[PDB]
Amino acid sequence: GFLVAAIQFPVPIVNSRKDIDHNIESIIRTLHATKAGYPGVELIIFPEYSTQGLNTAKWLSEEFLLDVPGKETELYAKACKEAKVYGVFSIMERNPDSNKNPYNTAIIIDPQGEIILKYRKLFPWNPIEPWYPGDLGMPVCEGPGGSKLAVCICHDGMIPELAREAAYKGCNVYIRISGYSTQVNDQWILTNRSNAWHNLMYTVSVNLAGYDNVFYYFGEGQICNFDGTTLVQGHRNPWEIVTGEIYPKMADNARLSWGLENNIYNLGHRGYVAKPGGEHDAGLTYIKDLAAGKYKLPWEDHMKIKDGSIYGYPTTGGRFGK
Amino acid sequence: GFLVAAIQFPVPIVNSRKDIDHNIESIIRTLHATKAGYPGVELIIFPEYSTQGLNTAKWLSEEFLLDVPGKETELYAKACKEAKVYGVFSIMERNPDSNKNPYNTAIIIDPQGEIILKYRKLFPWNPIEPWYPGDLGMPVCEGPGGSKLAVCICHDGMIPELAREAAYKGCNVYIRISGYSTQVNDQWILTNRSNAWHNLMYTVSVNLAGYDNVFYYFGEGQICNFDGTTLVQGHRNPWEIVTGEIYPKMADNARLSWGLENNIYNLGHRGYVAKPGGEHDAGLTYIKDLAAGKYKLPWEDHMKIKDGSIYGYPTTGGRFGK
Amino acid sequence: GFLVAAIQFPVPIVNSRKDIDHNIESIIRTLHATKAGYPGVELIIFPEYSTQGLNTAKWLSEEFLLDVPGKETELYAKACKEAKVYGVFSIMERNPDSNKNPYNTAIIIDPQGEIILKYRKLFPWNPIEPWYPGDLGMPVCEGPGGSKLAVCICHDGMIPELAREAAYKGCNVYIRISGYSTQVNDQWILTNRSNAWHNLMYTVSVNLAGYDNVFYYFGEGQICNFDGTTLVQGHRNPWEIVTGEIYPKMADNARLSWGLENNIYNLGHRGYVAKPGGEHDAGLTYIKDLAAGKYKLPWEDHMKIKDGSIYGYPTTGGRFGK
Amino acid sequence: GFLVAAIQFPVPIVNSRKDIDHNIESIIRTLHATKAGYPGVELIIFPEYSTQGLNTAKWLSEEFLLDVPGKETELYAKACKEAKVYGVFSIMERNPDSNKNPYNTAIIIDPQGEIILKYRKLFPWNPIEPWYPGDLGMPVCEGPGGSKLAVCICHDGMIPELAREAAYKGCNVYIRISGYSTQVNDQWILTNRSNAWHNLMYTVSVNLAGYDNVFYYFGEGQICNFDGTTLVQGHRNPWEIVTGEIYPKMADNARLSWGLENNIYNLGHRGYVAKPGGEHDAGLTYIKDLAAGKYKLPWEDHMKIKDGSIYGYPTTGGRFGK
Amino acid sequence: GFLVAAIQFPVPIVNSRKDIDHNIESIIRTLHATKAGYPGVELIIFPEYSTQGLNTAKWLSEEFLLDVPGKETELYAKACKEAKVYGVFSIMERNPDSNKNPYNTAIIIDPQGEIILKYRKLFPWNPIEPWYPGDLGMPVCEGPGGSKLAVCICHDGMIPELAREAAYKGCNVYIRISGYSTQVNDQWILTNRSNAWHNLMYTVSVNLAGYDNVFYYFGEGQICNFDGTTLVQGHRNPWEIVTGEIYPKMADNARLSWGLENNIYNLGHRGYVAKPGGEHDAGLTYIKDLAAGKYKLPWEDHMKIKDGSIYGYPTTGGRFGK
Amino acid sequence: GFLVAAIQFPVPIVNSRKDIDHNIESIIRTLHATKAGYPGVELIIFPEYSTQGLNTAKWLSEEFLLDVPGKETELYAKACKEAKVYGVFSIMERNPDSNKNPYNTAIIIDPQGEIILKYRKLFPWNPIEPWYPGDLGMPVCEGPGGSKLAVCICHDGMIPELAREAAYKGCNVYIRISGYSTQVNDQWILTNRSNAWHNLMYTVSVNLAGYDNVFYYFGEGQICNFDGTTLVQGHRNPWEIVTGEIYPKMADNARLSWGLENNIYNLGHRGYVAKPGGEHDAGLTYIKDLAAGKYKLPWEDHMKIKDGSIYGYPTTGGRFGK
Repeated sequence: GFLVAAIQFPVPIVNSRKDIDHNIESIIRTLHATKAGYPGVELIIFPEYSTQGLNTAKWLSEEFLLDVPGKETELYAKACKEAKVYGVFSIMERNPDSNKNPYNTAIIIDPQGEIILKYRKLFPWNPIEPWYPGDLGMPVCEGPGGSKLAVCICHDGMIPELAREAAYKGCNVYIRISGYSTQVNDQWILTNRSNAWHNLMYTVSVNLAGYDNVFYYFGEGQICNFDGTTLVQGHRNPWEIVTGEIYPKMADNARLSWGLENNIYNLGHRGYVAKPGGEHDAGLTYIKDLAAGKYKLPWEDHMKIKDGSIYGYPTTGGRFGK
Repeated sequence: GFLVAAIQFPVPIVNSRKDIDHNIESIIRTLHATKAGYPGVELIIFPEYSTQGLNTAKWLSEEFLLDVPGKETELYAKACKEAKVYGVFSIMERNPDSNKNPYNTAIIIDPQGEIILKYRKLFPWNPIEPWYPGDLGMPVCEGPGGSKLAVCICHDGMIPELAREAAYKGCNVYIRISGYSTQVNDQWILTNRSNAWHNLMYTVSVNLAGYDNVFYYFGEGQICNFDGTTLVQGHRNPWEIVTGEIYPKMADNARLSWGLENNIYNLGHRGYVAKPGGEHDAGLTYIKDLAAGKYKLPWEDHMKIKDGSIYGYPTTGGRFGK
Repeated sequence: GFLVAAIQFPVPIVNSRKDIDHNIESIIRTLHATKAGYPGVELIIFPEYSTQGLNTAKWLSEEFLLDVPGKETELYAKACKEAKVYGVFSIMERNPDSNKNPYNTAIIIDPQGEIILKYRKLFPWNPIEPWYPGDLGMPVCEGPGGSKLAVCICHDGMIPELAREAAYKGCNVYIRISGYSTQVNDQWILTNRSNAWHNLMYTVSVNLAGYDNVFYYFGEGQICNFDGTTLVQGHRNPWEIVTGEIYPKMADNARLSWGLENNIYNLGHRGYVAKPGGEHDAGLTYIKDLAAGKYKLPWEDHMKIKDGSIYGYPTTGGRFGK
Repeated sequence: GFLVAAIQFPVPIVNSRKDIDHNIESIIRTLHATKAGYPGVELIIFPEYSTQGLNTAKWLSEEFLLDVPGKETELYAKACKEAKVYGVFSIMERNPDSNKNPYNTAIIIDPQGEIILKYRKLFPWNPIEPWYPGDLGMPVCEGPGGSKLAVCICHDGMIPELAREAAYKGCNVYIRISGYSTQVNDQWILTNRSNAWHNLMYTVSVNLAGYDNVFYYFGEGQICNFDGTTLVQGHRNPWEIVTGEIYPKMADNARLSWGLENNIYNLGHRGYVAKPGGEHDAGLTYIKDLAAGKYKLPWEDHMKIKDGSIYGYPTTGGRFGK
Repeated sequence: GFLVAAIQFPVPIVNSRKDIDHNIESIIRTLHATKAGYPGVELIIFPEYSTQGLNTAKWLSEEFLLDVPGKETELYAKACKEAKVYGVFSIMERNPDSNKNPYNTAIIIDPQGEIILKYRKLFPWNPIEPWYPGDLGMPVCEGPGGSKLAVCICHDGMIPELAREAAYKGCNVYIRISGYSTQVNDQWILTNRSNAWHNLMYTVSVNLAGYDNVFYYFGEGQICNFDGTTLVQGHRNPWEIVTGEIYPKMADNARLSWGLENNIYNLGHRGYVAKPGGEHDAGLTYIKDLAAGKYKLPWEDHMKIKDGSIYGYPTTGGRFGK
Repeated sequence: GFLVAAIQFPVPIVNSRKDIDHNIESIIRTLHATKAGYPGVELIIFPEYSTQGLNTAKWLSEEFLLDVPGKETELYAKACKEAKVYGVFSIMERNPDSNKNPYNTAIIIDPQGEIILKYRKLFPWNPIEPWYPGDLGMPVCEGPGGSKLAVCICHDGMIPELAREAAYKGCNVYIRISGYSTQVNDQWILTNRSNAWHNLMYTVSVNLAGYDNVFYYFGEGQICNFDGTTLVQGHRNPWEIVTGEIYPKMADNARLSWGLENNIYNLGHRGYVAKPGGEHDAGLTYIKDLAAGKYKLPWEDHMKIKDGSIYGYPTTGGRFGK
């Protein structure tokens, strides 16, 4: 067993690097205050956009971008080391390739102050977000109490194949950090439950409290059990700390022991009672197409939104918003 | 739009071919009565095991197995032609390959009395079910009111990749016929919603009212909108007819028009705003593994249930239970 | 199976025998209209006080009391014969013993116009009700679709021993007719479920819509399955007809077949696995006391309400309120 | 007022006396940890099977049986004395009659380390359980804050006459300890509420978290008020401590003061407004039959499950499973 | 009593007067179909924008504006006369004053084809709506079954003073027709209840199913009783007809008879028990200010949105958008 | 941000001044215990009737009446000063005009022990309450964390114009203290939400636990956000302390920044997009009538309850109950 905390962090309007700097210190203070309030906490999770805020007019500028690792990550690392916790942070990351747009990035730091996981948003929330598609796949790392942690970012949680990928690489606690999941709220709660059940793992998810100096009741905190049951649903309050005990080994034992419920095994081993080992070929043309890089929906040639021109982005490519 | 009916059919105990012919006449009587009571109905759906019941001591015997097509499906065809409806039926199907166990099969018959869809359960419920894993993939047919119909069977609905496959082939109304989906009731309801939302399609799902001559309140009927909202949830009553109006073209239009919510498009075109067309490589190791027939969970080594031995089934392959 | 209807009947203020005859014609009109609107209905149930209302200043007067049988029940009999339904009616009944207060009585009339069940409220609602405690025990009759019907009246439904008694005599559909079961609404719903589950029988229950010429949204209609699940809960509307299909034989089969859930059997055959037949002595001092007419709670000494003095009723016995 | 705690205790697989020994120490540690966490707690309740676990292959063997009192109870007593709490424990008890099967037993120990209540399961959960029917009736004892405590075991809570018996002997806080009440879950919650309302007493109930080294989310904790309202419903978590304040004197005052709600008085005093003292004869043939030891259901001669042969028990009698 | 129907009307995209005439014929077809399907219906209610849709680029153009009365309302009148129902329709109305923007208007037509009520939206939804604030106050008319009907439009229903005004003029059934009341869904449901309870009247309210050729599940239909209880809440389906029986005289009787609950009376007769007649001066500075045309919030000075500039509208007055 | 606490205070039967004295000390002890338990609490709220109880036979007597300020208020002031909190208290206040009935009064004391707000119930709960209508309007004061506080008493919360008045004078946290709001329970919860939403302010409300030495589960505690969402709903328990963090400046910023949601501004500025400044005349005859002191409902001449004669009060006027 271990105690997790998801922070419904309220981010003020961010207009400069100095605002970002104060925000980092706010996150750090919140981290220590949480560990003081909950002395047994081992994993503390901050929402998407909680470092740099949501200034859609400035968020592509060099002033608003960070390196991972960088001086800001080292401050987060120091705080994790002092508090002796795992921490999850959201950073809009300057692309090491200056000819590409920045990434939407998540890091897990351990109680030693080492970054043990770095994840780039694989499915940017299009057509609104300008972030370059992640190139680091879906990584998994060792966490507290026998957990194998993985993080996705917000809209990523809408993709069941991504939750499957985390599980397939060993994840038993799947973290989702979100920036604004309100107005897609039912579906966020829905997929947090389905991501858990489909894969026999816990899910721990958080949404940012707010970003606009006015309304800070958009926050969410949800912990789902490996059967898909919501164990904890937070109230929406600014600064709300949503907590619960997680037993990663119980998820592992379900995966080891269960028959009827073992859907993650059944996927690659269809009908193993009648056919020893199961049928290893799933069915399933989309799987073969996507592996080959030729996923194509039958209605693609009549679709309306296929680039960011509806929000004022170039449809050409390359770097922009400097 | 078209009106759909899902029948919470109660099957008695089945001890003979006499009892199976009785079920067939009962289903046909129910079909006509539903059309009489709901003149606008275009699609009538019967649950898994509604033809042959759930006699686990007899269900692999020749007496308990039918051909698809055969004289029995011809009777169902006659009824659909007479009622001028589409009908969905469950048949445990004799495998033409005598070295292999029977299939668990679903058919859709059109208002002309033609079988327009034949599907063999891809994911038998293991370790309890002895059905051979299906070999007809996930087919889609033309249905009423602009629908593209596909059917899965019970446990199939737990596999999110299979709902994706149906969608990828055009499905906008995904039918799940179920036989004993109680005791996993919460997870059944959950995935009926997630299957809909993930893929921007309707789901229409039904469970058998009962099978044991005693308890007939296991029935379910659930219709979900393409946003994942449950539109209709039936009461649990034997013989309950759960109906609802479906608008397949509205699902089509969502798929054509939506940007932020268009997860099915995003899967194969990740981050198309900064990279034109998006990245066609999703991630994503399990997809590539499964496509190649080499999906392997890291913990398969220590798993307890990988054959039907717990239920007394032989573990070496071939035809059994005759 | 048979279809049942419970009528959320609204009674006006009753100030005369003229008003009572008006209620009688209104109930009869409602009975015919229900049969017209629901051609399959076999059992129609009216609430407590639906014949004579709730005029606490007149309800013990000769003008406000009827004989059972009498010309009024003969009119109800005529209606049931004409409609070919079973009907349940409430009558405040003149006590043939002139030294005793009237009874609060319910009858069931069959489709032949015969009174096949007569029940006098065993547990008048005290201290407010002046009705003489019933002396006809808890009778059971033959009803439609294989049912064994029994009726209790309102406050009667709070006594779990009485639901047991009905069951012990064969009842598989237990009817509760109620007159002002608001303000105890939660406990009414609760016991309708527990009465069903405890005894493996259906419960069908109705409350009067209102009685005071102003507020007619006190009505309830609730049908519970033999497992205690509420199958139907009506909206609160005056004149609302709450209907549902009942399957009395399914309750019979549960009682015949069930082991773990068969609490009604267990009561008189405790632990039959280690002791054949079980122990026939349940425990159990109150049972023996009550059987002997000597049930006495340890705190009776200090109880505040043991007569009708709070309501102005005489405390010495005999006929009053004439 | 006093604070109660119900422990959703997780029991590991038990294969030997040494496993039982470690389990006892686990319970003891949990007891002290609870009192440390909740300094005001006065009553701490452990679930059914929490001492010896659930090893249905070994639970009738001498190695798996204890005496009450015995060295194991004295360890529980010592812990209660040190912590200064009342504690409730579950013990499968070797029958002092070697020709009879063991009992399913519950004890209450006071803050002095004295066993002040010993209860043997009156209604073993047949046909699965081998325990001999209890012979100690339904005892009641003095507890904290003016409570009169009684305990039933699991399936016992399904019998309303047993809750009535506790109340009749003075109980105002009725404790139910359960081993696996999941899958009869709705009905457990239902009867915890009805047992309370019927008798104007609090109910405090707990279910074992799990028993199989895999799944530990079967736990329940429920506190009902004397009006039947659920005051506290725990989340299901291993090790969850469900707490609430109980005011036993408030239950007593309701019993002393109430009229309309006083169903427990009405049972033995039907219609006391019309008939001074009420009618002392309830109605009620089953009551007379059960007092005489001749409770007989009309359908008994056609029942299917009347001995433990469906699970592999002798139908002869005597001691077995050594 | 009378039966009411609220239509969850789906409007396509409207790009022309051709499309508006199409909506008109669609509404008329719907009106007849509703009467055919619900023979007892006396009042049929269509949502805001159901005639002309929600084309914010064209909605102020002459092509998109109608006269009230005009040839279009005459067609609606013909339909109501033919169907013998009362109908409620939404019309964006050309302002006869050419220096002023059009009104957002609702009419009620009686079964004789007469316009018996004309209302211009008093509270346009600002800053998004350009409609001139209504100048016909809050009128009330005679409706079916003893009703006094009044209609407000969408955002109007957020103003509790306006529901009071309708009531003060006699209204006992308050109709709210709405066009895009999603995203404020919780507050819409809430105020429909509070408008009813505050004033002891029924509320009947409807929202448009959709307007954008894609999503038509925004529809709502809600009927609240005069105590504030929701009697009927429709499912969200395009074309859904939400019906319910209304009893206007029961609301009248509450207003006549009730004491404690009679808040509408209390407002103008505060504390009439110690001061005969009550105090006629309510308090109460805003009432006096608003009456005098000088309502001013203390923070108006620092408010951000006090004109339509955020939406591109001119801020200086006069007719625009032609 | 600041933490509020509402106390579900249980008041015993009060028969003398000495009982009142002990009750005051009980309130004081509760105040200190709350601040000790919740060290960050800044505002502590006691329910209506919590000082003098509810003795309807004695509550108009001089012995049962207090002065405000007086020696009893000074004891409350001392406690607030020592604990360094704002406190809200209920006092039945002797009228300084001996020819008038006493007031139902509420006070707010600050952490300096100064009474900073005094409010007399404007709308006594007629026809039951004898209190003289309040003459101090609806005052507002400065509270903790940038709040502007106002209090209403119980039935006052049923009047939306009163909540509007508080807001209009700057209130951003509207407190409602209630004596017995049960049986008007739904409507209390309803209006706590609507009072919040209508005015974009928080509401914090509490009901007295009980008053009769028997039942103390009538308590309520509810905190609503400025969007009308219930943030905290207490369980009903005697002595329950319902707490939550309030961010008064967030309410202020919503009022400053919002457009579509800004109903409080729209009331006095109807249609400001089309007409610069909005239309300042609301509509609205009742407003003009009430400002002029001639509020008159159309049905007033046929109303039944217009004085306290139904409960035994003089209909003449003046002082009574001495």
